[PDB]
Amino acid sequence: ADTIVAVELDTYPNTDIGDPSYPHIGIDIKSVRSKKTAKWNMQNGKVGTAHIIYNSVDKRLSAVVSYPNADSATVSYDVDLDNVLPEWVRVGLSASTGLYKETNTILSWSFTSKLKSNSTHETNALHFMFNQFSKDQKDLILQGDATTGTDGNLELTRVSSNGSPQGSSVGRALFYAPVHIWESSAVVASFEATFTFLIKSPDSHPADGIAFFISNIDSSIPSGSTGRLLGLFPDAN
Amino acid sequence: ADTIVAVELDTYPNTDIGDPSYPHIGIDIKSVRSKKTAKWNMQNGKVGTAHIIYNSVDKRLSAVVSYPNADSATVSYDVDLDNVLPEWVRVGLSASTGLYKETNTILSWSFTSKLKSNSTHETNALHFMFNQFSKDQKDLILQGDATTGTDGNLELTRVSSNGSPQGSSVGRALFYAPVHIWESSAVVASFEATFTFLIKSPDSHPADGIAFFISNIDSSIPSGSTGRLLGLFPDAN
Amino acid sequence: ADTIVAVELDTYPNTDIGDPSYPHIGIDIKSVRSKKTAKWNMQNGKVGTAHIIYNSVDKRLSAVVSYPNADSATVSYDVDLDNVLPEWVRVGLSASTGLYKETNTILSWSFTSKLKSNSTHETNALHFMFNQFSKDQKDLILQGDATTGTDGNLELTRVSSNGSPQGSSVGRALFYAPVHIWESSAVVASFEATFTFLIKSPDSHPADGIAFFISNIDSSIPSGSTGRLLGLFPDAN
Amino acid sequence: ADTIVAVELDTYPNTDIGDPSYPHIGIDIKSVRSKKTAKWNMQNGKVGTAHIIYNSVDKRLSAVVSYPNADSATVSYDVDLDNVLPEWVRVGLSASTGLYKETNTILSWSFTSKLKSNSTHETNALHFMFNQFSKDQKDLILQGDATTGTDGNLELTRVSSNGSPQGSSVGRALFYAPVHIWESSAVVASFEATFTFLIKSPDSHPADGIAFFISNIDSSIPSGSTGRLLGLFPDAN
Ligand SMILES: [Ca+2]
Ligand SMILES: [Ca+2]
Ligand SMILES: [Ca+2]
Ligand SMILES: [Ca+2]
Ligand SMILES: [Cl-]
Ligand SMILES: [Cl-]
Ligand SMILES: [Cl-]
Ligand SMILES: [Cl-]
Ligand SMILES: [Cl-]
Ligand SMILES: [Cl-]
Ligand SMILES: [Cl-]
Ligand SMILES: [Cl-]
Ligand SMILES: [Mn+2]
Ligand SMILES: [Mn+2]
Ligand SMILES: [Mn+2]
Ligand SMILES: [Mn+2]
Ligand code: NA
Ligand code: NA
Ligand code: NA
Ligand code: NA
Repeated sequence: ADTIVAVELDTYPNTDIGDPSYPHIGIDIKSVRSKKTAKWNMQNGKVGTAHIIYNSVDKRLSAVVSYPNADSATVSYDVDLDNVLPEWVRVGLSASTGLYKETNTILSWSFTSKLKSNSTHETNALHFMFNQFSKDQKDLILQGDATTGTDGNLELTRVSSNGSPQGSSVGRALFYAPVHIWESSAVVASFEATFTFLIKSPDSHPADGIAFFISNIDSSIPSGSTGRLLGLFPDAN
Repeated sequence: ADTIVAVELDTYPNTDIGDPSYPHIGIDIKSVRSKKTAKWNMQNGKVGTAHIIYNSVDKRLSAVVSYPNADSATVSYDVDLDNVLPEWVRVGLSASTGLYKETNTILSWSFTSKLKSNSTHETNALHFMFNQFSKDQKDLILQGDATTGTDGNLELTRVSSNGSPQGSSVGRALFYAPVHIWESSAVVASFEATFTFLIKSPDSHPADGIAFFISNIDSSIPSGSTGRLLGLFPDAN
Repeated sequence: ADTIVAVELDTYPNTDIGDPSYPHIGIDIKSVRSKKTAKWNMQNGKVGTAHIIYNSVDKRLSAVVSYPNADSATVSYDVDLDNVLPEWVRVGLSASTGLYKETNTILSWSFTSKLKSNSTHETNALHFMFNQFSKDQKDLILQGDATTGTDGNLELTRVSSNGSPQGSSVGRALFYAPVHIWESSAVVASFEATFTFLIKSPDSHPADGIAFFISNIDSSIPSGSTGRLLGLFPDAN
Repeated sequence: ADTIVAVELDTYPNTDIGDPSYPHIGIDIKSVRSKKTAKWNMQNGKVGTAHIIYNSVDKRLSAVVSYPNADSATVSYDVDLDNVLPEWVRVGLSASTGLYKETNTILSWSFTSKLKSNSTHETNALHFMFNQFSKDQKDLILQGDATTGTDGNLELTRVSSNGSPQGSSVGRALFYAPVHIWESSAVVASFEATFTFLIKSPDSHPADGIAFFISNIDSSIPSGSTGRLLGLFPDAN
């Protein structure tokens, strides 16, 4: 199986797998059963922004999600990712629907990783920023139902031509290049990601959510990972 | 009195004010008596690099110092700087000598502060990077004995024309513009600084050290802050 | 008198000072009579974005202005700014109204200047980015009628509480720190600026425009520089 | 055949293919016979730095090369790269030796490409920075004789364990991800690259040089491109 570290924006409460009884943001370390969660007052049909941060000195994976005119939600978990993830990874976004559904539209996505060594010329960095997505976005690996280019956006899950989200959908987008997240000479290592999203559902109960994730380089959508599994995990263990 | 948050590279052990019995790096919150320290294997005459990091989600002020071919030293302290510092600050470097002495030469200095709001256009930022210093560096406020331009460097404390550091010296350099470190709409705030330095002494016992500091905007060198007080504090309380 | 280099977004045609008979963008080198102009299909009440670019290798000052869903306008002028501007400058935004009027609202403003030397550690940089403006924006020098904080924006010229722009207004905002634009060791020097703006008028004929400008450090609004002079020049010479 | 745009640091004068009678820097558009050249006072065994710049408004490909304590060399050529290169490219470094030889050592390499659209959220960017190279640098495609990790450097051409450069060698390194260099909505597009290099030869006549290049995504070393062809071209046409 793949190795997954993720921040979930979980829109549907599956209480038998540890979700609280409301939409929430969570830190997922190798399991869909979040290590830490916080209540998320998700707004159907509104554009929100998520920020994810981590550094090797503090060893705390943190996330903040907000909408204009609203308070933020935040969640943090103390974890040494050097002990979870391999030295080289890919980074991505994932989303799913199940018997309940929503659009999982990404309007923008940025990422920066840095490794500062003890040499006088210390800094290695990777940065990418998408504020629009082309019909042929060659620097993204699209998996499952994910598509790019419709209204300049990344649609992680299936949407019909009239905007209607489809159930039982899963899709991911990964940046094309492998990312160096640990190095033997690095004295400070850090990563951050930001994405803006539009989750809209014609229903009172949207599902299932969007995640930012970091994985082994050859990661692929696990079998049967629609719905509550967010395209990230093969089961709910 | 001024309000000071600082990371000290303390080259001389003053044990009656809480210094350990060796050169060390420390986190100073409104006092020269560091809240946290770590042993620092300072290398007389070698160019080193210091990194300082903080963000408002984790509320941990951390620093790493290293030399090429050597292990790093690191120190961290949990502190909500929103409860210490004002909303607007200046940032700077400070150094001192006393009856023992050293050069306090800065070869480069960079700083980045960011405030990300809950608006869709979220980011405010300030960044500066000096890899050399002019004889007339108009975007730096020089205090005390600090000078710029000699060999393209910033000399925080007095050095003679032949390279000899002078005792009983104190000097600081602050970036000209005020820096916005907290804002009511910010959902993520962060700062980082890096500087490279050359501390050299003709003596077996160098003193007193270099600090990166954040202060009220009108901060000035306190009276009698040579030596163990690092140009930062009026006393050892 | 001050020394001014500016890119003008000129909303009102003053044909006796060389304006074409339509709104236009122009490169102004020490005179309001632009050295080069291009037609600008200004859209009353819509948010637009302007980009300004220059580097010391190509010695060409260029600007691009656009609105969503519209083609851009662009203008360029070959000029060695080393022969116009001093070594240290301030950078700013300026706007005016006269007997005709408009809002001159700035929603965001960013700037980056770089000096790369022939040393192995080559880069000096200054960068600032405002995507919102506080009621007390301490890193901006506000001149004339300019204010910050209303709806998080920078209003360069006077607007009443109900949104009504006032005539005979002039105002500027300059970044607090001096900016190093030329240095003897620099092998590549460059600057860029971007700003987003909302020019709205209740009238069919808005006036007078907005400019991004670079000036001597002590620059101030010239006397009688309302209207066609854009807050930049004391006369139309 | 591949499509190549390159900046050459040409260490050996091949006068029958248009080289001047000295080491030189050149702009190569689809041919090793540079469209523009400038004299380059190459220093055997010294670390130098090259900068390459281009933007879609000015349509001028420019390069600057320097060593510490020395004047720079610069070359520029007016060319609309939209008419040369495809929309998506890869970027890389190339070097060669022939019957004359040199080390072609890369100590650092950075690249930034930006596409700014007419949307209010305008910016797309890719940036990478290597100040060291790992024995397994997964985000680089190494071609021919190129290797990474020896002393933390990228060796484009073959070097023995004792530092001796080998003749008849060719090697390239390309960034793993495709790069978007033109887009239909982009109102400003730009790229820049910097690399630091050490060319050393035990001989009075080093050869053949190093190039920064942009190519079709599937570019590969052409047959027989050792020596004067710099790993870039299949012939001298
Ligand atoms: Ca769930
Ligand atoms: Ca001490
Ligand atoms: Ca006019
Ligand atoms: Ca040649
Ligand atoms: Cl939210
Ligand atoms: Cl529900
Ligand atoms: Cl150290
Ligand atoms: Cl001692
Ligand atoms: Cl426009
Ligand atoms: Cl008119
Ligand atoms: Cl050179
Ligand atoms: Cl020769
Ligand atoms: Mn959950
Ligand atoms: Mn101490
Ligand atoms: Mn005009
Ligand atoms: Mn040549
Ligand atoms: Na939403
Ligand atoms: Na030292
Ligand atoms: Na407008
Ligand atoms: Na060389």
